[PDB]
Amino acid sequence: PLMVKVLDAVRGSPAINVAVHVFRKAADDTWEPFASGKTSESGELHGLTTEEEFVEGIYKVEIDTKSYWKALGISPFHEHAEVVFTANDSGPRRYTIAALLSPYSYSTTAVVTN
Amino acid sequence: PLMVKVLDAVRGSPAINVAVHVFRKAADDTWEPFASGKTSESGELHGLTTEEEFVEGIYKVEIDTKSYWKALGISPFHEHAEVVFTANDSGPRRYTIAALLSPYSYSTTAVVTN
Amino acid sequence: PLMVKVLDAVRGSPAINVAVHVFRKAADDTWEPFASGKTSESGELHGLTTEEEFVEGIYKVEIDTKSYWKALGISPFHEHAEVVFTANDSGPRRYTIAALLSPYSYSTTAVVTNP
Amino acid sequence: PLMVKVLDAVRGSPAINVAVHVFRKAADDTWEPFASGKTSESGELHGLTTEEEFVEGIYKVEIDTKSYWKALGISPFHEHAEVVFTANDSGPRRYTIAALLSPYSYSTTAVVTNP
Ligand SMILES: O=C(Nc1cc(Br)c(O)c(Br)c1)c1cc(Cl)ccc1Cl
Ligand SMILES: O=C(Nc1cc(Br)c(O)c(Br)c1)c1cc(Cl)ccc1Cl
Repeated sequence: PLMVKVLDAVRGSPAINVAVHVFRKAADDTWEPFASGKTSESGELHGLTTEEEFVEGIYKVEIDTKSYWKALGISPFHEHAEVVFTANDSGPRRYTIAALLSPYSYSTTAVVTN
Repeated sequence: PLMVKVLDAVRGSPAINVAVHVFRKAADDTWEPFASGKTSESGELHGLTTEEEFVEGIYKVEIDTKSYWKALGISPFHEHAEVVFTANDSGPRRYTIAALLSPYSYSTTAVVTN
Repeated sequence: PLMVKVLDAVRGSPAINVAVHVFRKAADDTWEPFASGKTSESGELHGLTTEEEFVEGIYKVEIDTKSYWKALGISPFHEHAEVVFTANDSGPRRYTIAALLSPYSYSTTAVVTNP
Repeated sequence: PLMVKVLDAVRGSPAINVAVHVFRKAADDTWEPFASGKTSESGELHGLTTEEEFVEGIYKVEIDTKSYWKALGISPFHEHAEVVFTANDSGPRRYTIAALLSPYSYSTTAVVTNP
C-alpha cells in the first residue's frame, strides 16, 4: 500500500540508490522504525510494507538526499527530506509518495488511489 | 519514446482525462501537430509516437489544464501548461514529461532514460 | 501590475539576468509583443508595464530558461518556460509570476492581488 | 538572517497566518526550540532571530501546513513541512526558506546570500 518514488531535477533522471526510511509515530510520540530500502533504477522503492502492517497512523518518510547529492559530487542544502502524513482508511488504499530533488529545493506530492 | 504523466496536487491523484497535444516545430517556425490523446486512469498517456517518427527537433507538449480544473468545478489561473524542449539523439532514448498541477501553479520535469 | 521573479534551485540563489518576454494575444489570434526585460540581482523584474497599458487580455510570459542555463555553461532540457493566463477580466489586478528553475525542471506559481 | 515565506498554490495568494516553529539540534541530539512565529499578510515571517543568536548548527524549520489548511476548512495530506539544514558553517549567511503549498503537495527552496 506504500510506494516511494524519487526523481532528480538536475540530471533529468530517476534518483537511483537513494536510502529511504519510514517511521511510524508511537504512542509516546517517538518515531519508531517501520520500513526501509533504497530506490531502484527506476527511482522507485516497492515492497516496503503490506496491507496487514500498514495500519492507520502518522508516518514519516525520510529520504537521504544529502548522501545522494554528495555521491554525485554536488553540495546540497538539506540534511534530508522528510514527508510526514496520516494514513486514513476512509481514503483510497494505495499511497505513492513522490519527491523531486534539486540541490537547494525539493517538491513532494501524494498520489492516493484505489 | 515519449510518455506524458499528469498529477493533481489538490486531490492527490492522477489527473485523469486531461487532453494533451504534442507539436513539432517546422522549418518555418510554426508549430505542426504531431500527436495527441487524453491521460488514462493512471494519469499517463502512452503510445503517442514511435521511435521512427520521433526525430530530433523542438517539441511542445500542451496540457489542457484549464478544462481539467473546470470539469472539477475549480477556477484556474492558466490557459494551459506548455512544455517546450529539444529531443537530442546524443542523450537517452526515452522521455517522460511529468506535470504536477494546482489551480494557480504547475511544476514539470523530464525523466530521460535508456 | 506585473512582476516576474525567478529563483535558481541548484545554486540556492536568485536567477539573475534572466530574459523575459511578455506577449498579448491580438485580435487575429497572434502573439503580439507586449513587454520585455531582464531579472535583476534580486531575481525580480519590475517595471514591465503600466496599469493603463495592461488591459484585459490573454498574456504569455516567456522566461528564457535555456539562455539562462547556457550562459552558466549548462546544457538544459527546456527551451523556455511559458506562463499563459487571462488577466484583468474582472478589473485590474496585480500579478506576480514566480518561477523556480533546475536544468531539467521548473515550477511556476502566480500571486494575484486586488489593490 | 532567517526569513520564511509561504505561498498558496490553490488561491494564488500568500499563505497568511501560517505557524512556523524553528528548532536547533542540541548537543544531546534533541531538537531544541529556537524560535517561532506566524506569516503575515504578505506570506512572510520576519524577525525570527538575530545574527548573535543564529549560530552555527543544524536547524529545522517546521511549517504547520495541516493547521493552515484545516483553518481554511480543508482536509490536507501532510502533517507539516519540515526543512532541515546546516546553517552558518562557513560563517554567517542569510537564509530565506520559501514554500508553496497545495492540499496534497508542497515544494520548498532556499535562497542563501552572503552579506
Ligand atoms: O509527478 C511527479 N513525479 C512523478 C510521480 C510519479 Br508517481 C511518476 O510515476 C513519475 Br514518472 C513522476 C512530480 C512532478 C513534479 Cl513537476 C514535481 C514533483 C513530482 Cl513528485
Ligand atoms: O515561493 C516561491 N518563490 C518565491 C516567490 C516569491 Br513572489 C518570493 O518573494 C520569494 Br523569496 C520566493 C516558490 C517556491 C517553490 Cl518551493 C516553488 C516555486 C516558487 Cl515560484
